[PDB]
Amino acid sequence: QVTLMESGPALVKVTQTLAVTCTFSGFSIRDSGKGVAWIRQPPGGALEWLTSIYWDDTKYHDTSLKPRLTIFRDTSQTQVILILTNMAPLDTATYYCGRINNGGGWKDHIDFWGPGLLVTVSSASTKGPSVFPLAPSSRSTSESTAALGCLVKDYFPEPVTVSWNSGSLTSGVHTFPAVLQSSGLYSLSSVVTVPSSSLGTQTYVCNVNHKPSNTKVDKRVE
Amino acid sequence: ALTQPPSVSKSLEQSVTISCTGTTTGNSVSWYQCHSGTAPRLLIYDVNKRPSGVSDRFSGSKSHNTASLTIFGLQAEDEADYYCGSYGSGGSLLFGGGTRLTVLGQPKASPTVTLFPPSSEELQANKATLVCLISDFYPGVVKVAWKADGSAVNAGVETTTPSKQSNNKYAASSYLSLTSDQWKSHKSYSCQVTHEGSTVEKTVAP
Amino acid sequence: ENLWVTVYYGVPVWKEAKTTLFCASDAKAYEKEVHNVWATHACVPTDPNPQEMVLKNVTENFNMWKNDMVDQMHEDVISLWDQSLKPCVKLTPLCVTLNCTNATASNSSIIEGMKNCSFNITTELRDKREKKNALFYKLDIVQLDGNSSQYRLINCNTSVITQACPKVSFDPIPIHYCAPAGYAILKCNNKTFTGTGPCNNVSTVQCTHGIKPVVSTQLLLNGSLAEGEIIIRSENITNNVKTIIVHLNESVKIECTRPNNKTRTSIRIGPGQWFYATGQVIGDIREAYCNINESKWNETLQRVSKKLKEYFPHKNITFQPSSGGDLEITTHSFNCGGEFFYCNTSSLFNRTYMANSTDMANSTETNSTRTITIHCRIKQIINMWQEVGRAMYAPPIAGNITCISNITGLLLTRDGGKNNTETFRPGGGNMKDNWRSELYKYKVVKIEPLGVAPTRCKRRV
Amino acid sequence: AVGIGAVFLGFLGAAGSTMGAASMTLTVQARNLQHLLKLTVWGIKQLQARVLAVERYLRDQQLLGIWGCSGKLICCTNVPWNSSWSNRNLSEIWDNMTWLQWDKEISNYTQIIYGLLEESQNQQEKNEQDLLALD
Ligand SMILES: *[C@@H]1O[C@H](CO)[C@@H](O[C@@H]2O[C@H](CO)[C@@H](O[C@@H]3O[C@H](CO)[C@@H](O[C@@H]4O[C@H](CO)[C@@H](O)[C@H](O)[C@H]4NC(C)=O)[C@H](O[C@H]4O[C@H](CO[C@H]5O[C@H](CO)[C@@H](O)[C@H](O)[C@@H]5O)[C@@H](O)[C@H](O)[C@@H]4O)[C@@H]3O)[C@H](O)[C@H]2NC(C)=O)[C@H](O)[C@H]1NC(C)=O
Ligand SMILES: *[C@@H]1O[C@H](CO)[C@@H](O[C@@H]2O[C@H](CO)[C@@H](O[C@@H]3O[C@H](CO[C@H]4O[C@H](CO)[C@@H](O)[C@H](O)[C@@H]4O)[C@@H](O)[C@H](O[C@H]4O[C@H](CO)[C@@H](O)[C@H](O)[C@@H]4O)[C@@H]3O)[C@H](O)[C@H]2NC(C)=O)[C@H](O)[C@H]1NC(C)=O
Ligand SMILES: *[C@@H]1O[C@H](CO)[C@@H](O[C@@H]2O[C@H](CO)[C@@H](O[C@@H]3O[C@H](CO[C@H]4O[C@H](CO)[C@@H](O)[C@H](O)[C@@H]4O)[C@@H](O)[C@H](O[C@H]4O[C@H](CO)[C@@H](O)[C@H](O)[C@@H]4O)[C@@H]3O)[C@H](O)[C@H]2NC(C)=O)[C@H](O)[C@H]1NC(C)=O
Ligand SMILES: *[C@@H]1O[C@H](CO)[C@@H](O[C@@H]2O[C@H](CO)[C@@H](O[C@@H]3O[C@H](CO)[C@@H](O[C@@H]4O[C@H](CO)[C@@H](O)[C@H](O)[C@H]4NC(C)=O)[C@H](O)[C@@H]3O)[C@H](O)[C@H]2NC(C)=O)[C@H](O)[C@H]1NC(C)=O
Ligand SMILES: *[C@@H]1O[C@H](CO)[C@@H](O[C@@H]2O[C@H](CO)[C@@H](O[C@@H]3O[C@H](CO)[C@@H](O)[C@H](O)[C@@H]3O)[C@H](O)[C@H]2NC(C)=O)[C@H](O)[C@H]1NC(C)=O
Ligand SMILES: *[C@@H]1O[C@H](CO)[C@@H](O[C@@H]2O[C@H](CO)[C@@H](O[C@@H]3O[C@H](CO)[C@@H](O)[C@H](O)[C@@H]3O)[C@H](O)[C@H]2NC(C)=O)[C@H](O)[C@H]1NC(C)=O
Ligand SMILES: *[C@@H]1O[C@H](CO)[C@@H](O[C@@H]2O[C@H](CO)[C@@H](O)[C@H](O)[C@H]2NC(C)=O)[C@H](O)[C@H]1NC(C)=O
Ligand SMILES: *[C@@H]1O[C@H](CO)[C@@H](O)[C@H](O)[C@H]1NC(C)=O
Repeated sequence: QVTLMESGPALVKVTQTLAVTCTFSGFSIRDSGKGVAWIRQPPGGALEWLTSIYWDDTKYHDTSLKPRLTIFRDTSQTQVILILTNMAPLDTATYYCGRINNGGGWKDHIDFWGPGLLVTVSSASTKGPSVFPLAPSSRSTSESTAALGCLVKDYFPEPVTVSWNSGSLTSGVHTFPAVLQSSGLYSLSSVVTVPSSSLGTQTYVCNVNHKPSNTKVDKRVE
Repeated sequence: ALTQPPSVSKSLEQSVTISCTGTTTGNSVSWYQCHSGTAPRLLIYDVNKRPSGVSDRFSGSKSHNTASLTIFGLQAEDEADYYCGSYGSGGSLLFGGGTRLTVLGQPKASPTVTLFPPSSEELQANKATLVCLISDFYPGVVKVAWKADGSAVNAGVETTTPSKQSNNKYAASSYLSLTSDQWKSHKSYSCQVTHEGSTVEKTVAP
Repeated sequence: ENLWVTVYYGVPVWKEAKTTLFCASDAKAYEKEVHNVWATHACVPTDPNPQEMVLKNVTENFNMWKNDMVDQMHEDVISLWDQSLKPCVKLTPLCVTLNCTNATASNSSIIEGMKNCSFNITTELRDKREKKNALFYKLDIVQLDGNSSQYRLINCNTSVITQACPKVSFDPIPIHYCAPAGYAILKCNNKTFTGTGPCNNVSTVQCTHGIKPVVSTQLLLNGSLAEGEIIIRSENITNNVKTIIVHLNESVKIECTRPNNKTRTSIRIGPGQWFYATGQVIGDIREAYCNINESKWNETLQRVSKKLKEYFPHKNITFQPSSGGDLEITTHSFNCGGEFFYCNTSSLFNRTYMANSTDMANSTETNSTRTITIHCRIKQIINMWQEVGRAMYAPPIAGNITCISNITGLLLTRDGGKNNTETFRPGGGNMKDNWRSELYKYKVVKIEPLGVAPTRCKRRV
Repeated sequence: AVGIGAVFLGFLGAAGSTMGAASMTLTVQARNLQHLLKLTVWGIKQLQARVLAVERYLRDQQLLGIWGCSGKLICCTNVPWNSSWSNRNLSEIWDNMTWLQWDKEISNYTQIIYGLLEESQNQQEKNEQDLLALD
């Protein structure tokens, strides 16, 4: 096995409207308090449940937000969905859907949670990435003691991610959380372990991908 | 929301006790945790019931209103934020503010550090960036300093607060930025961590 | 040769089962003198008759930690406090200030911070409100405003602000639980009174004899005496520090009360509410001054080291005073129905014990008669029930009171138990574990009046 | 203890509509088996009914004993369905009528059928002496 996914837009504009979708293994089983939910967390904040739906379209709603939200599906299309009001940028968050399994009608299970969505809000639109290899001009190490990678810059918003020869050379990795580039953009670093003296007998590749532009690009580290 | 304490700190050998409070009914509170930047993880269910096949050190337990969570043998990796979750009126599912955990007596570890020079596609645009990477340290403390000759940090002070790795060690990065002529006219190209006051330095050269 | 099925009814069999049970109780401790009172409510008068038949040749499994009755009567009973949640007085739902330096009464008392005080920043800031005044001791002087503080009414900051006024009763009546029909209660007995695993002289009843409430942090009291020596109980006694309990031969006394007098000046406050503003300084010179017949304590520890030698071989062994935290963790606890109080188990209980071929060094003292005296604290503003957001400023009572007690057992924990001088402290445990006392005698079963077996008899067709 | 099927015994609710499925599954349709001082009165009055319902149930058990069907759930005896009873026919009852309809048909003959059972049972006892009266 069981896994969940959610997906939607990578950015929303200031006072526009979000919409999102959620699909899964575990397909529409009518099990032990079985349902699905939507949850969000403010930037670095606590968790917040929004809403959920069960083994028939019995469905339930937050008191404080109510008109701000609405929930349904086309059962045949096998996505759970969520639809919302127009947006104040504070509604930016880590958002997730999740699976429910509450017993005979009590006792909590949210027994699976999806990889989530980077729901992000600004008055501005998307901007695409610039990528740079980082290997230095002068060198002194020997053997597999070294590590190298690529910078990413000038994009907005996140996510961007990196892989090492389509996963095939993944070892001794470091990855750093991205930082706001002070013009109102973002920047990222990720690194992989390498032989200090044997670059070019094999090639080490930054496989960079950026969802908002859907830009995917491969560059040599050496 | 469900009220709980903000933060908990204890020795690495010690079986820590955590609690959160059910505002109503309470006797079905599940537990979950939040190691940061990532999807959360399931803990105890029903009441006291052990989740199937996840790490066995997290301790099934009960209370009537002060719903309670614990660890058996505490370990360094357990530094994370911990949450209560509840049924409530008509499917009003309720949730806590979190509680952070710190695992004292843990050694710490001195920074692993790396520095990289600016790139040709910056030099074509009169730009330059030095990329400083700070990693493998403990506790989650950092400050950072630079020596682009005698000059202060320029064109992006852009530096992370402390962040956790895959292991219970911590990391950050910094991006001192210049014009290409500032890069060519300077000659010292150096970054220094000052983590817990410890002097740790990297430098680049043509 | 072959076999076939047959069935029998009245077969002697039962199985262990979670259930509710219903309660017998004292026939006169409540009466028409106490209309609508919670002790008068629900469960029935007393049964004199509990018979038995013997389990000749026959034995059964027990586990006091596993048994559900702890929850059965942790539920029901605490609803006395739910019935006791009287509203806040009109003057004080908000965090009011109070002004004093010496007392508003004729003197501040002979012992500690009893510096009685008027409300001042008090809703309307008006004589009808600010004329009203409270008894002081300790938590009542907590800081509000700046230096030269107008002191904090601390009771405002928690989810329930209330008082259980003196009309409410807290008498520890003996309940006598009986199981529903077709259920039965089984009673374990042997000199090996361990209370988990197999039991030999197991016995049958329609109902238990009387067992009584208790409300202690560290020393259990005023109830079920042991069978003829001392014994220790634990879930898994091999454990490092998980809670331990000790049960006593001979009820050693606690010899004290805190008879400091304040007069019956209650007030029909505000919009026709009630409050207990007890004042004046007649009988003000008095303190808890607590005492114990030392030898009758000493005997327990000096035997107990031998008992512990069976569980932890040859090592030097130790008690230390109770663990830190709030005064409550720092102390043994009581209220007479008159004042809330907390004695210093965090000064007492400090003894080491030698355990080689020993003939020495196991006690406070030896060969003096003499007895001892001990000192103890009061807390007049209370988180009145642990593990809930409820708090009360306590209503006082005049003069000396008919109170004192004697001790049935210790609540205990093995703090520091990874090195020689093997260490322990008084305290620990759930608030529930008060009610472990005696209940190790029992378990509840459901009867199952039919069963099936093979036979040689082939049925008609 | 347990819920309710119209009554705490007899357990109407699996009405089945067609008598066919209902009869062909009749086994499972039971084989599945002042503060508070006025709680005296609010125990007394339903207690009376509860007891008198068991007494009703015992009236039924008495009739079942009288027909020689003690503890049975489906039962039969000697008596024929001798032609003049409505001719609705086996293959034309259960599949096209309901228990409530069947009563609304059959209500006339009730005491007569009961008497025919009584007589037949009482004869069936002594009829065995046609073989066993050896002394
Ligand atoms: C013959 O005539 C009968 C009527 O006399 C018909 O029966 C009726 O059938 C309908 C469904 O077909 C049923 O509908 C009711 O609709 C309500 C309004 O939609 C619904 O109320 C909910 O209200 C909240 C308000 O905030 C909303 O958030 C909900 O979205 C809203 N709708 C729904 C669908 O939830 C009624 O809800 C029923 O179910 C809940 C269940 O909740 C409990 O179980 C959960 C299990 O996981 C547990 O988690 C929860 O904690 C709860 O314990 C109950 O709480 C409600 O009491 C209620 O039972 C409901 O859907 C009517 O109620 C039916 N009436 C009767 C008397 O049963 C019949 O179909 C007709 N047949 C024919 C052939 O004509
Ligand atoms: C809890 O409450 C009980 C009851 O109030 C207290 O008293 C118990 O009382 C009995 C009866 O007196 C005690 O048993 C007696 O012990 C004496 C000492 O035994 C040691 O020394 C002898 C030599 O004198 C050794 O042989 C023996 O191995 C021991 O090392 C004995 O002198 C007594 O002997 C008498 O009884 C026997 C047996 O029937 C007769 O044949 C003899 O003729 C003689 O008359 C007797 O055995 C008992 O020790 C007390 N119990 C305990 C456990 O102390 C408790 O003291 C009190 N406290 C505790 C901790 O239980
Ligand atoms: C352990 O067990 C002992 C012994 O039973 C208990 O102490 C006894 O408690 C009863 C019940 O209160 C006392 O009997 C009656 O007390 C009334 C006074 O009530 C005050 O005291 C109680 C605490 O005991 C407070 O909660 C309450 O708020 C009051 O402040 C008296 O009015 C009664 O008077 C009658 O008896 C006296 C003689 O005793 C006569 O002079 C009178 O004319 C009248 O007939 C009565 O006294 C009893 O006195 C207490 N005895 C002792 C030795 O203290 C403990 O409470 C119990 N619990 C614990 C934890 O130890
Ligand atoms: C710790 O507190 C407990 C509970 O209050 C004390 O428990 C027991 O208290 C009694 C009375 O103080 C002690 O004395 C014996 O009591 C019995 C029962 O009253 C007496 O037996 C006979 O009882 C009837 C009815 O009461 C009476 O009519 C008879 O006259 C009377 N006597 C006879 C010969 O028939 C008996 O004589 C004693 O007076 C108990 O000893 C005590 N229980 C135990 C097991 O010791 C306990 O005393 C107290 N301990 C301390 C140190 O404070
Ligand atoms: C603390 O408790 C001890 C032990 O009970 C008290 O000391 C001694 O107690 C015994 C009884 O246990 C007394 O014995 C009796 O003595 C009289 C003669 O006085 C005799 O007729 C009886 O047959 C019986 O033997 C003993 O006298 C007593 N000794 C002393 C010196 O007190 C002690 O008094 C208690 N102290 C307090 C303040 O509680
Ligand atoms: C026994 O069955 C009958 C019929 O189902 C029940 O009703 C009674 O039936 C008779 C005969 O039909 C009625 O008498 C007369 O019948 C003719 C022809 O149908 C009609 O033209 C007359 O107007 C008259 O109805 C009789 O009136 C009717 N009774 C009632 C109250 O309507 C009878 O009740 C059943 N008895 C039992 C004990 O089951
Ligand atoms: C008398 O009571 C006080 C509380 O009023 C005890 O307070 C603390 O208790 C712990 C456990 O014993 C100690 O670690 C602390 O050092 C104590 N603090 C203070 C300020 O005393 C106290 O222990 C008791 N008195 C003595 C002499 O032990
Ligand atoms: C059965 O026989 C009797 C006479 O013995 C007759 O009156 C009746 O109509 C017949 N049929 C039924 C079904 O009773």
